[PDB]
Order: sequence, then structure tokens, then C-alpha cells
Amino acid sequence: VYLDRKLLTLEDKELGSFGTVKKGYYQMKKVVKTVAVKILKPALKDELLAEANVMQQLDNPYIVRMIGICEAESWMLVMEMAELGPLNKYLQQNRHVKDKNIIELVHQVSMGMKYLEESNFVHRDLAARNVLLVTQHYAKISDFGLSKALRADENYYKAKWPVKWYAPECINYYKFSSKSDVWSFGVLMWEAFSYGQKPYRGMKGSEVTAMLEKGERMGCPAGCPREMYDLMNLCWTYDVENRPGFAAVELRLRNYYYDVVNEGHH
Ligand SMILES: C[C@H]1CCCN1c1cccc(Nc2cc(-c3ccccc3)nn3ccnc23)n1
Repeated sequence: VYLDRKLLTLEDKELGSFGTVKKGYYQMKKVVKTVAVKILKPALKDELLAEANVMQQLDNPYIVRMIGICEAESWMLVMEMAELGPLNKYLQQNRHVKDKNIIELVHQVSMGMKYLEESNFVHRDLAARNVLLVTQHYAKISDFGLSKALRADENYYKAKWPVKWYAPECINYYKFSSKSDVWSFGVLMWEAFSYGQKPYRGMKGSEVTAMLEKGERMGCPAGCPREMYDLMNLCWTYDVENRPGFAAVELRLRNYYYDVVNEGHH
């Protein structure tokens, strides 16, 4: 888990700006591995350790792999690089990405979330900005800074918040479950099919709450298939008990994805 600083080489330029994100390379047994490095500016240190503790436990093709942590100039979290970056920024700059391709990527996120649910972790920050692209056809989930391992005896974690991605039970009762992540996943779907547009544009958190409480939901994105909008709305089931889990969500996406693939060949 504790990486050797002399095996780590950071690039001069910054990828983004907790602190900074930098591209680097970590010298392995034989090969060199391209990495993304989260570099911190007591609370921030503990947050990074807890984050690393979560990632260390996760083993799945659709989740970003942590290489390890390094303590030098600053505290550093070293991850397998996902070269194409955040999904929302990518779709913003690539507006001709095909509908089938969007379905493929969100289905991959649901597979990752299915695993996370089975592992009894709640993500708590599941948004398009936190999906990273390895390729145009390969997405992984990242940013486990708010993530929690659920207690053996409870199906929820009791708590700035990303309010526009949060389910009503999160807002009203501070309770976060895998079902709460399903709600965020609906918002993520909406973002993806809207090519990385922000959800609830021009609205305050309080107005979002008021809107949802009135039974209103965001409209169907341009060119988004009815079946995928139907799934979004199902993810936005107000009552947690009646909201689907990720096993059901992933199945719906898997089946629909296979249908569209058959349409393409035909
Ligand atoms: C840095 C972001 C934002 C602007 C563009 N930019 C780009 C661009 C290309 C690739 C990446 N990759 C990665 C970024 C972050 C990360 C970590 C912390 C915060 C944000 C992102 N984590 N990570 C783990 C694996 N791969 C990445 N980011």
C-alpha cells in the first residue's frame, strides 16, 4: 500500500486542480505503469487514508484501481490512469458519440455499482464527473472520498453535499444506501444521455427538493430512447423500499443493450 517515492515520477504540468491531480509513472517489476496522482494541499489526510482504505478493498473491471499511497512533499493517492478522463467533459467535447455507445458506458457503470452493492459499500458521490474513461468504450467508477463500508447489521449509512444527485431519504433523513446510489445513477444516466449537461440547470438545491416533492422529474434528453428514460424514472422512485436495486438496474440495461446491438447488425 505504501509506495516508494523514487519509483514515482510526476509530470511538471497539472491535469487538474483538496489540491492537485497530476499524471505520473510508477516503476513496476518490469514494466512502467501510467498513473493519475491525487496530491493534497489533519482532516484532509484522514479523508485520503479512508478513501485509500475503500479502494484497496475493491476488485472489479469497472472500478478504478488504486496502486497505493505515498507520503512525500504531500500525501499522494496513486491510481491506474484512465486516459480519456471524466465522462461528462468527454461527452461535452464529443457530441457525436452514438446512442448505443452511451448505453454501453452506463451499463458498465451499473455493472460496477452492482459489484459495489454486493460488496456492501455505498458510493455517495455517483455522478458523471466521477466516471472515468479508459477508452471510448470502457468506463470505470472513481472518487471514493464519500464512500462508506456498511455495518454488518444495517443497510444504510447515517450521516458540502452534491444535492442534485441525492435521493429524498438522503436529504430528509441523512440515510445513504445502495438504493440511494441507484437514485444518483438515474441522474448520471440523464447526464450521459444529455452529453454531460448539468442536471436541474439553473436551480438551487432547495428548488430541486421542491420540484421532486411535487412529483416532477427532469425531462427526456434529446435522442434518448424511451426505454432508457423509463429506467431513469424508475431510478427516481421516491420511496426507497419501492426503488430497484443495482441487480435489477444492471439487468434492464444489459438486456436493452443486447437488443440495440442486434438492431445495429440488422
Ligand atoms: C483531472 C481531470 C479533470 C480535468 C481533466 N482530468 C483528466 C484528464 C485525463 C485523465 C484524467 N484521469 C484521472 C483523473 C482523476 C481525478 C482525481 C481527482 C480529481 C479529479 C480527477 N483520477 N483518475 C484516476 C484514474 N484516472 C484519473 N483526468
